Amino acid sequence: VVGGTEAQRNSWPSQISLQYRSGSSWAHTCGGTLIRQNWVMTAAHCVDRELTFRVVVGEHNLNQNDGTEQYVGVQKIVVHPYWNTDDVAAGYDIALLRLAQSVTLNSYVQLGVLPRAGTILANNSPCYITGWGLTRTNGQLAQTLQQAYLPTVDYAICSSSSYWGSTVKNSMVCAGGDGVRSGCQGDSGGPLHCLVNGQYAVHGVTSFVSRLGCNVTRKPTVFTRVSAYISWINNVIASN
Ligand SMILES: *C(=O)[C@@H](C(C)C)[C@H]1[C@H](NS(C)(=O)=O)CCN1C(=O)/C=C/CN1CCCCC1
Repeated sequence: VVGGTEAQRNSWPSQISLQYRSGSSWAHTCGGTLIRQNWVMTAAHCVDRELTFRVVVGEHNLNQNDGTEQYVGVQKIVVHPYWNTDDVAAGYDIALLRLAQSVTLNSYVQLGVLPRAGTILANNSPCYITGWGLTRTNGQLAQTLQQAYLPTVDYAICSSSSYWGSTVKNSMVCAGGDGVRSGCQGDSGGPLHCLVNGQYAVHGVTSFVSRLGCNVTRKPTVFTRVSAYISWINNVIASN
């Protein structure tokens, strides 16, 4: 997250760190949202690789013991069937991960609430992106979880020529684009938390940014629109 602030450790308990095995260690690669004690929602682009993954819940600092973490392996991965790795702009950037064990819930570990199917936010709706992604374009990952306020940019504005044009589809949510704040590499797969009727819900799964950089004016961060996938998510959890 570029231009973020450190999140309080109990503000976003559904946020998880998705990591892969690298040598004798684990490397953070993406964010994700805990949706069931044994299921995590992330981006397809985070797991369409030949790696061994684990999820860390109750994670605040990737490099220090927080004393609240639960480390769990990923048992099964279900990527959206229309996903195409070399065509993120087509959409379908979503995947569900079934965990090897069910995690224990507490103030640092909670299920993320998803919007009702079809829900679209009004332009400039208040949301926060969270994650450990780069803190600057071509920079380095954050050690502590960061958050940045990114109000939404509706489909009509987002798909206009000075914004993203037709690269953005109606199955996506755009947010930010102020040139200072944004998601960045390593934030992909994580949540876009939006406040609606007093409660935060995860309306987006971080998917992509501009080729020019993370925080680019009029190139808001783009997310898979969760509300376009409620039936898909329900179908997967039920058949697995
Ligand atoms: C996730 O971290 C994203 C954004 C949110 C930073 C990032 C990831 N790239 S990487 C180097 O961490 O593997 C996954 C894809 N991604 C992108 O920004 C992809 C952008 C690609 N463009 C191609 C042109 C059409 C729009 C998307």
